[PDB]
Amino acid sequence: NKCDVVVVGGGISGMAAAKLLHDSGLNVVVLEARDRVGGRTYTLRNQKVKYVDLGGSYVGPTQNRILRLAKELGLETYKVNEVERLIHHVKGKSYPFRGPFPPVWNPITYLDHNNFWRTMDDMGREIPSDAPWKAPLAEEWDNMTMKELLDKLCWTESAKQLATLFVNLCVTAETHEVSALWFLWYVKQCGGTTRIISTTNGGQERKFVGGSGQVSERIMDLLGDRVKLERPVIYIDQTRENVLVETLNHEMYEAKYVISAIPPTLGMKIHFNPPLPMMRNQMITRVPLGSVIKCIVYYKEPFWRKKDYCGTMIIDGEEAPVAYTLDDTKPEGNYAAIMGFILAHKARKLARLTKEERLKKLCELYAKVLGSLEALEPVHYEEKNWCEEQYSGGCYTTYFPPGILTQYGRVLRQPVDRIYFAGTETATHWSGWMEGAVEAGERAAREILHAMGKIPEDEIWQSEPESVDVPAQPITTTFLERHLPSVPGLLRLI
Amino acid sequence: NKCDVVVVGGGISGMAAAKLLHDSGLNVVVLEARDRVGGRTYTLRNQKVKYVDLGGSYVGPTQNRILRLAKELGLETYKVNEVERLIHHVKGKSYPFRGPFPPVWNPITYLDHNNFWRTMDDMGREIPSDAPWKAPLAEEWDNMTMKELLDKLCWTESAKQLATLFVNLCVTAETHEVSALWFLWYVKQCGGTTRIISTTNGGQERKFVGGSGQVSERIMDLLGDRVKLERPVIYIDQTRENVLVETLNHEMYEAKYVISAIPPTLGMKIHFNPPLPMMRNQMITRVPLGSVIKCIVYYKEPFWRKKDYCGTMIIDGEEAPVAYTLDDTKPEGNYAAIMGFILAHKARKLARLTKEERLKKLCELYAKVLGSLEALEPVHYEEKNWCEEQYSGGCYTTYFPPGILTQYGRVLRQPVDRIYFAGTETATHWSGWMEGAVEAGERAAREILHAMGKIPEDEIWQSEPESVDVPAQPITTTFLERHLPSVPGLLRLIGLTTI
Ligand SMILES: *[C]C1=C([C])[C]=C2C(=[C]1)N([C][C]([O])[C]([O])[C]([O])[C]OP([O])(=O)OP([O])(=O)O[C][C]1O[C](N3[C]=NC4=C3N=[C]N=C4[N])[C]([O])[C]1[O])C1=NC(=O)[N]C(=O)C1=N2C#C[C][N][C]1[C][C]C2=C1[C]=[C][C]=[C]2
Ligand SMILES: *[C]C1=C([C])[C]=C2C(=[C]1)N([C][C]([O])[C]([O])[C]([O])[C]OP([O])(=O)OP([O])(=O)O[C][C]1O[C](N3[C]=NC4=C3N=[C]N=C4[N])[C]([O])[C]1[O])C1=NC(=O)[N]C(=O)C1=N2C#C[C][N][C]1[C][C]C2=C1[C]=[C][C]=[C]2
Repeated sequence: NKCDVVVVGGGISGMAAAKLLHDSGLNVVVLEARDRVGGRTYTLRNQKVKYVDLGGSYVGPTQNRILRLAKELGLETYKVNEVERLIHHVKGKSYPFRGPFPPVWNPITYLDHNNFWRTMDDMGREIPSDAPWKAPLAEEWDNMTMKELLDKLCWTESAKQLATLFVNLCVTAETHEVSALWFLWYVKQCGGTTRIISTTNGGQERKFVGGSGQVSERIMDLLGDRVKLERPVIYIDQTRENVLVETLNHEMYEAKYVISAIPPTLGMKIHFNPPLPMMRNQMITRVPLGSVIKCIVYYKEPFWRKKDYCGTMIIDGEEAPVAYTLDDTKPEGNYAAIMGFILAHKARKLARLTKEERLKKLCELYAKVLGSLEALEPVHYEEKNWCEEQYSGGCYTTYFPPGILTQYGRVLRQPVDRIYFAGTETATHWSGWMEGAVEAGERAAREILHAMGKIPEDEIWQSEPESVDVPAQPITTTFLERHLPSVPGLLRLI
Repeated sequence: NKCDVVVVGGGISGMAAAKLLHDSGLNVVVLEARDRVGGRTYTLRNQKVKYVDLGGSYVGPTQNRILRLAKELGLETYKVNEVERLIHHVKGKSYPFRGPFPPVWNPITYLDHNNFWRTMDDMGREIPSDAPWKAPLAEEWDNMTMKELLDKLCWTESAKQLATLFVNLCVTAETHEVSALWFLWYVKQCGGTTRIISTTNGGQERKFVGGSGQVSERIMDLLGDRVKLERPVIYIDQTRENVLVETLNHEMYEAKYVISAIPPTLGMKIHFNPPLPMMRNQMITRVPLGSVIKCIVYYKEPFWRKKDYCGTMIIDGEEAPVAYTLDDTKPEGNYAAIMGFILAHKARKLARLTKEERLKKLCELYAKVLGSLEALEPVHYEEKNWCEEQYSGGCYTTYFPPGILTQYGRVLRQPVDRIYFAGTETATHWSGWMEGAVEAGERAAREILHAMGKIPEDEIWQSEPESVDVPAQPITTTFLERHLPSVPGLLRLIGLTTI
């Protein structure tokens, strides 16, 4: 019933917010729609897999908030396997390599690839993390799709295809679905192209021992009966002295403030009194989430390692259901597995099949790419299609179609009277990730602490000390990477 | 409590559906979120204006369903004033004209304009009204914005600027916001470029005497206590024998079937048990409505008529808050008024101002365009910003961003167990309009009648006889309009003769 703050949503962001407020001495209640916490993180446990992350899983250097929160909760990380060679599968053929980037051998193609990645980061440097709509060319870039940008930038089909895969993999959406400004912001605020795409020294470096779901679970343990499961919020009334929050199961909660810790568009599931301001009213209809199926195929042994393959596959082409895989074997070396993502339109297309049909397609693909008949003998399979989730809307995160970020972006975390906004979408560093969830939840919590006069304004946004366990190596470039001309640059020189 | 069909939403579509089912002998309930019926139609009444449509207003030839329904309810239409000259205001200067389209004199610009409109309709012919995703080049066209298409097609800035205004006016959205496939479908399913843009012989020909809100109001009168106002639906449960529909004000309704007659994205405001299928779950997060403020400035007299201007202004340029106006004077010749739309990004930008500030900007614009100091002397003002409406989401209708229509379009009116889908967005002829609302409401109703075994399958979709009161003249082209080359066409012709 009555409390200081109601947090709507028990994902990592809502839980991080609730924990901070609880630790500060406030009475908090978390209202969670599902029969579980964790939201876009979910760790399944059974005998066949021990545990498996079916949602958010990967963490790495520069994600210091999620690492600090998890450590405090008693969790540990381990390193995703990248000892052996990676594979780039191009036009029906596998090409093993080392380092974060699949090599290019044709000279013109090399220049084009080099320029593409470089230009992505160049453009990102002009985009403020906390205000992408303030980029000098914000409107120009927001009014183009990533498809249009790639069409302009890539003078080779090779570069265009790999860039397309990159977009699909990053934001689980098609290049023609997303704003160029938004996508460039997204990459920049994860620390740039190298940082986001890398396993070693990047966002995919590590996983939590026992699963990422433990973060939300362990905070629920700390908060006790303050977390209310199967309480979907349906109504928020701010017309009176205290805010009134009503749930589907006919309960009423009364609070001084509310944190909305749900995906922006899922604010549509709540009826507001008074109505939301115009800009937020329309914003929450303009911000869909991506489409992905996360699939994990289990094997007797990590057989790929014997062939000097680490399990990472970058797989070109329409026919391939999965464009990207990582080794998902346990740190102990058992429960051997390959994790793959079915991305964007392919998640839509292949959802029509049965679980068994998808397994067969994945195994046959992996057999081809790994050049191993062993891939045809799975021992177990788990998958999760996030497109079906009423209380997520998709995964990994919210994307912005052309024109939306500039027109509506400033609304995202603007308070509405006594409602403050958390959720990974509102983060300024690793938005879209578990790291962003923690940043946004803790910032939203501190906005309320400031509103209550408990902390000064300059304490709302707080820096995070670097993890001692997961140190970040700086991202470097070579002289030639910096100064080699683009394809049109070479042509102008000629 | 218990009934045959619950209709969610008391706009024209829900009301049309409810009426058909009621007339067929079924027990229906309409659950309406607002304290009024009509939804995206709203007729304000006060002593200063008598009545004024602040939402949907215009009807015209080929919109036979809304005309038939309104006539049955005892309503009449009158013709929007188009007696005197129209104005095209370009680069700070007004150019009076007659006909649906502003004349273009420059031979190159003329070829470009002619080719643009022609190509829009050409492409439209490849798009099935009931299945736009089945167009031969559906994916190619859906993966481009209208901005990209205009950039490719228009070899002159003049054509590009007018085409841009056209898109903004049609779908209250920016060219870069919307799919080319979807926009081409939208225009084609309203009968093409000429039909959609025209006053005489087009969608803007007429208004209802007394306002369009009377359609929903008079159906409510017919249904009596079956319409429940201030009942926002929050929950639909289909796990049991009968469907359970719950409202915000703590009421439960039980039905054999449900019609969802709300804008597609507003389905998000309902919690579903079991969850929606994957495609619909995601579809309803991908389909925003446009942004518009409808503004009506009142004057002592329709002074523009004295200068041989009918009141229609097509106003290009970023500085103009309103890009399009029509005379909104009553058929009696009193309550003189100009209606203007503030479109797309400008609805967002100018919402920051006060009502008085917007009135001043509109009057100053009109004074310039009409070359008339009288425009600076308004006697009254009404406006409605539809962007602020929780239970509309915007106006006029739902638009599809690039990639969505091909991936999710087939889901739009696909039943979900015992839920059927009405609403103008699901229409196949004049979707986006009051006409489409009627088509979709009656089709959804008949889907349920068929499900109950009351009518055969071939009676689900029903043709409509042409109105005797509002006959449609066919859309015609000239020989030159059909065969004149595009700009690149002319250049290729020059290339070959030079070679
Ligand atoms: C799904 C997913 C997947 C599959 C994957 C992934 C992901 C995901 N990610 C993301 C994450 O997960 C996120 O971000 C997070 O989690 C978020 O959080 P938040 O913010 O908190 O949110 P959520 O969770 O959603 O929560 C919410 C809540 O709420 C609730 N609700 C709703 N509604 C309502 C409610 N309540 C009450 N009432 C109402 N009304 C719900 O239920 C919930 O609970 C991620 N992340 C990270 O970090 N990591 C990872 O890994 C992930 N993932 C992914 C990744 C990928 N990667 C890849 C590989 C290679 C590459 C890439 C990328 C890029 C480059 C390269
Ligand atoms: C807004 C608007 C404006 C401003 C204008 C216009 C319009 C609009 N339009 C459109 C119409 O209005 C529409 O379409 C209709 O109305 C629709 O109907 P429906 O489908 O039925 O829907 P609604 O109304 O929305 O209804 C719904 C209902 O439901 C309810 N809800 C929600 N949610 C819920 C509920 N309930 C319970 N629960 C829940 N949850 C609500 O409340 C409602 O009631 C139009 N149309 C026509 O026809 N006409 C006209 O006029 C119009 N408008 C416009 C126009 C323009 N024009 C222009 C000029 C020149 C040109 C143009 C265009 C193109 C070319 C040229």
